[PDB]
Amino acid sequence: KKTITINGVEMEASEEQTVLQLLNNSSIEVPQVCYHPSLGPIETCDTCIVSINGELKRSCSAELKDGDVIDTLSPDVKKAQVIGMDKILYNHELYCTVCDYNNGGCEIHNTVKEMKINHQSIPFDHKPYHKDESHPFYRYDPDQCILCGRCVEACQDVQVTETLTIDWERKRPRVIWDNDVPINESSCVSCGHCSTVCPCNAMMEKGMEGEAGYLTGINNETLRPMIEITKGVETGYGSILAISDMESAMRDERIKKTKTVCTYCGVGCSFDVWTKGRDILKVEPQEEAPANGISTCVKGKFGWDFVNSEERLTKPLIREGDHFREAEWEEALLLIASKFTELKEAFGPDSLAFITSSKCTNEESYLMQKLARGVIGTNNVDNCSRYCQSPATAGLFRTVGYGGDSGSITDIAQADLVLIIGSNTSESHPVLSTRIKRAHKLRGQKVIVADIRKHEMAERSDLFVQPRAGSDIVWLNAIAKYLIENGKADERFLRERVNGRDEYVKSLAPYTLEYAEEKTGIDQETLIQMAEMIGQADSVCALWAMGVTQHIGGSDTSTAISNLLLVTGNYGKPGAGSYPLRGHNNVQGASDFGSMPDRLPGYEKVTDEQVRQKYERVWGVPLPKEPGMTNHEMIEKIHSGQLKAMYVKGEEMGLVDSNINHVHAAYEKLDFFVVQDIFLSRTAEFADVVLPASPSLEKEGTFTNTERRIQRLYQVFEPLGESKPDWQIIMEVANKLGAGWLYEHPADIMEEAAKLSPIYAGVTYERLEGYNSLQWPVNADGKDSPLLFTERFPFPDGKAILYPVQWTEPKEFGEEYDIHVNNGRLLEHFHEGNLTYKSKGISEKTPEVFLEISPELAAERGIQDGTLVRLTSPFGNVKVKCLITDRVKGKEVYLPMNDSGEAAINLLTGSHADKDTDTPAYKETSAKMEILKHDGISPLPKINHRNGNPQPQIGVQVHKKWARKDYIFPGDAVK
Amino acid sequence: GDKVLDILVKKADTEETANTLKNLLLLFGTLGMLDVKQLEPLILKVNAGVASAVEQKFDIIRSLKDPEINKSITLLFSFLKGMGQD
Amino acid sequence: GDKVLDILVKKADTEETANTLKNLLLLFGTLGMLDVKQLEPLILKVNAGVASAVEQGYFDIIRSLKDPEINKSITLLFSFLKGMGQ
Ligand SMILES: Nc1nc2c(c(=O)[nH]1)N[C@H]1C(S)=C(S)[C@@H](COP(=O)(O)OP(=O)(O)OC[C@H]3O[C@@H](n4cnc5c(=O)[nH]c(N)nc54)[C@H](O)[C@@H]3O)O[C@H]1N2
Ligand SMILES: Nc1nc2c(c(=O)[nH]1)N[C@H]1C(S)=C(S)[C@@H](COP(=O)(O)OP(=O)(O)OC[C@H]3O[C@@H](n4cnc5c(=O)[nH]c(N)nc54)[C@H](O)[C@@H]3O)O[C@H]1N2
Ligand SMILES: CCCCCCCCCCCCCC(=O)O
Ligand code: SF4
Ligand code: SF4
Ligand code: SF4
Ligand code: SF4
Ligand code: FES
Ligand SMILES: [Mo+4]
Ligand SMILES: [S]
Repeated sequence: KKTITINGVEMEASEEQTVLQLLNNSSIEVPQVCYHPSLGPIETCDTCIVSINGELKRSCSAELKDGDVIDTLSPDVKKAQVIGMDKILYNHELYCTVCDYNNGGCEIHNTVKEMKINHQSIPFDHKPYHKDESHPFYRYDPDQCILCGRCVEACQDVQVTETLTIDWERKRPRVIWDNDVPINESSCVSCGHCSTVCPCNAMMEKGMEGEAGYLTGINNETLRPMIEITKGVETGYGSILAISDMESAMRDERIKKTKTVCTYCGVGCSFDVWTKGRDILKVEPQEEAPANGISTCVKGKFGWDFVNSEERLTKPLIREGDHFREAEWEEALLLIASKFTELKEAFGPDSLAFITSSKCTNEESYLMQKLARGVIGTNNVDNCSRYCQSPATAGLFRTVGYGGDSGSITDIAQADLVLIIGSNTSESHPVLSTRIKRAHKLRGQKVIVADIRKHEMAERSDLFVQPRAGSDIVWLNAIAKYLIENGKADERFLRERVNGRDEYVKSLAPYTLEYAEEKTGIDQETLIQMAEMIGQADSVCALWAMGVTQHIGGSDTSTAISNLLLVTGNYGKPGAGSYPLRGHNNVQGASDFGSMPDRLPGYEKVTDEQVRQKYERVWGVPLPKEPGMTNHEMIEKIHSGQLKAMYVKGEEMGLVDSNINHVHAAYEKLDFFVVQDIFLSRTAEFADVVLPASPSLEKEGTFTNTERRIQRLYQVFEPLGESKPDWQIIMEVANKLGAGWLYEHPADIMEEAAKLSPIYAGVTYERLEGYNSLQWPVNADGKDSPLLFTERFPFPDGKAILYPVQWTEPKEFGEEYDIHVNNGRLLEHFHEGNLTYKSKGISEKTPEVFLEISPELAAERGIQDGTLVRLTSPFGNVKVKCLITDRVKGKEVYLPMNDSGEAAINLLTGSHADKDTDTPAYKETSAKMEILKHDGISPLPKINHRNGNPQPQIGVQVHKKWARKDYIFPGDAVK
Repeated sequence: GDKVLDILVKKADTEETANTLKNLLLLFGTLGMLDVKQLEPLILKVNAGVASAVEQKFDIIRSLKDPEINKSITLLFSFLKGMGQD
Repeated sequence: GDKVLDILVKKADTEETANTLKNLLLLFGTLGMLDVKQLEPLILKVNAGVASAVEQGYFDIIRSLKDPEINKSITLLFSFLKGMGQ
């Protein structure tokens, strides 16, 4: 037990580790300028001075012991808090009525107000530094900096970028970027953590500057004397704080704060968008955000410029010969209805394919498949999951039965070991990686990284193995064979919970340590270390991504990961499981709502006569029995005169499908092509009709992230011009064909779909209001499933299945193609950059594509930074500038996807795909390099984050502040 | 307006103008403490003194005894007695 | 406006702010009793004193008293004391 007496009254302490934690739950007034629950105690502000048994101590750090007499009201404790506040006010100038941070949530402002402060003992003295306004997105104002170290704690221990430190050893301490370099030139990855956690305007987003307040637009030349006049005139702090509070209240008229779910990646970050009219002031994250908390990356925090891009499509386009004609919505919808009916009558319903966008909502995916099956009468639906973790879902379907990750991001941060296979986790799922990086950096979590490119996760991993491209299943099978034969497998688990064990051990026969060392290149000794770490860890989370799945044996390698987890007993328990990291913001949800050729919503098979009959009764029409084409297969069927129409929504297929020369050739043949997008994408150029769609900020709906977490979107802006949200468009197209759908809000679409999809039975918009979320399967009672397979596996006998898998040798291109072109993404850029190149701040620090060349290959071919080369494959060629870096080795190069022309990676890639799930093998691309130009400007500027110099450390180093001569603890001011 | 305000604020930025506005606000706070409710009889007496001081034409010793004088000097001494509290 | 007024009234609700407004209204009522019509000569005399004070022990108090300029002022000061008494 733990009984404590606070201010005389005795009470029972629950789970509060610290005194401040108890005081907060008990609703007892105590200043905490530097305490942010997401960061933990820092002990920098010194305003939580309470008396723990007569001793003045900081309550944020004070551990709540049994039988502690804490007092938070005596004159000495209050005199100590005001002393700590005086130093904060000496380092921060209060000018609230004309400050953009005076939005009711300023911790300095409300603490001065809470403490009934009227005078300032230490007058504000300007720091001897200028504002660091070098970065495109945020700025540092050292004069307003209170040296609380909240930004340092976030950069170091939450984000784990380690750019920010405080030079305590300096006469006037200041927040330093790297070894005191300008923000723009530092390793600052622009995540936004430092501005988010800053308790004042010291670290603020440039979007807020001059925009948030009514008097903040006044030029600093006139506003500065106004502040100096007010400072001199001032009778008391409470008088002008009331004036600032009335102005703060007035801001509610202009500034609109709306909850949204990030339109970028599968981490599923939710946050509030602050908008004054159409201007996005700042993306304000909230602690209640289920998947991210206060965490964000550059894309979600600052990459929203595209919504207001002058290039946004605001009117439907109908092709008129050699150009696009702007036409009325009625004529565009009437033409789509006339042509779709024409090809359906003359060539059948199967001569029409439909592509759903994983950028769009769950309801929009549901309506696209309802149009394809219920209206047109074909099963030709699919989404970008085909090029993505389709092999990963095939692997999970074969072994554990659910097409989703085993648990939450919270389970990943809890894991004893995190095995990362073919996943640039800190650049593709940044907020998810912050949990792994923090766990490894502070909790001592073991991190194993299997990859061909040395990225942040590889640099920070406990063990970085580098297997040959496509050999991943060879070492995975060998780890399982060694663990099973050495008796280190979880036999209690394999017993009552798994099937096909003896057939599985028979298939592991060829995968001996010698074979693994021979095929993968990883020595037997390190293979023992991997197996020992995997086996000895109590909880193992296996995170895999496109390095595993974008291969011919991608489905099998994914199955091998699930099989290994079954062997070691890492399922149905917290901190363990299979985590194929879901690509797009709503790839999980687009698949969850039947945007696949083989399955209807809730993953119920199309060929299942019982499932089809359920939908027939509800939809009031017969469903097609035969499955349809995949996203990859669709271009082959256009070429063979089988597919006469394609309705592609929010997918850049003309650049993202493999072998884009063959893709483009099929686009010229195609009878009718409807592209629905927010911009005239590369794909939209090949369209006969382009429909202006509205992005995430201009619509309502739901997204399902990597954790199967259904989250709700609120409308930030009204749809720009005549662009309509995708659901409204799909519905209007269906209505033109006689569907008679009567939805008024996406919530109407969700109610219909929850009744039909069994895994979504209990989902209602009411259960998803605000920051509330539901993880599927959600039964009709509203009870969700945060952690899968706790009681049983979803198979008739409740037991998982070990699935025999073989190594499928990666496709060999030929001896003349000696360069293995590895490809992927960049932290700052999203695919070819239709969204991210509109963000000028992102463009500024990463303006173009580049080809990573190893120092070995650069020495051999005489390559320097900026050397224009020509990678040529049997499918096409790219002309790209070069960048030397030890991230790539030998003859493996790295070509990111951020280019829409000469350097489009999919000009090199081949149409060879996974044998079971048709996922293009993008990580099996070879080419030969021919030098075109020798001298050129480096494609990566000095200001790019990759050209930085992090300063890793544990914490803020508050002990360095206490070591100074000027430091006098406020509590120590007694005599 | 941007220029008019710029000129106005820049000219008022002087510490002489800041003190004028500072003490004007504080003067009202000082007046809030001053019990002007009980000033009514004192103002009527000071009013009667002003009225008699306009009708004009060792004397200090002779005048310090008159019934009219004694009431005023005892009230002046009573005022000094009040200014002896904590 | 509902929030602005809420903040304004809640901050002015202090007894210190109530007294400031109470005595401000009471001050005008006090000024209404004060006969400032007959202050004209007194203000002209106090004005002439301020003017002469700009242009700069025991033995001197005796010498300065009973002087023609002094006698007019001390007799007017005694006449003011005579008025205060009813
Ligand atoms: N910033 C950003 N984040 C994104 C996206 C984006 O465009 N930008 N896109 C989203 C989408 S749709 C997707 S699916 C996900 C992709 O997320 P990831 O799969 O994490 O991303 P990529 O870098 O495309 O994957 C390639 C990684 O696998 C490694 N690799 C290549 N071949 C092999 C191999 O044979 N074996 C092993 N072990 N590793 C190999 C590469 O070096 C690299 O680390 O990211 C999502 N997140
Ligand atoms: N060589 C190579 N190729 C790859 C990959 C790789 O690693 N290497 N990765 C593959 C993978 S995993 C994936 S998922 C794909 C990514 O390929 P896509 O899914 O095509 O990806 P993005 O380029 O983000 O395309 C998004 C498009 O949607 C539009 N858009 C954004 N929001 C909305 C909205 O609300 N409504 C509508 N209607 N449109 C919207 C944008 O303007 C843009 O045109 O790339 C694949 N291709
Ligand atoms: C969009 C107009 C921006 C130009 C106005 C600059 C003043 C911004 C108001 C923020 C507070 C003033 C900053 C300061 O005095 O240090
Ligand atoms: S940052 Fe906060 S405390 Fe500082 S001037 Fe702005 S509102 Fe006031
Ligand atoms: S910049 Fe960092 S130290 Fe300075 S006030 Fe903001 S969070 Fe605190
Ligand atoms: S990476 Fe940059 S934006 Fe993010 S916390 Fe560190 S310094 Fe701040
Ligand atoms: S990690 Fe993904 S969801 Fe989170 S802010 Fe970045 S792009 Fe958006
Ligand atoms: S919150 Fe405890 S000293 Fe800052
Ligand atoms: Mo993807
Ligand atoms: S994806």
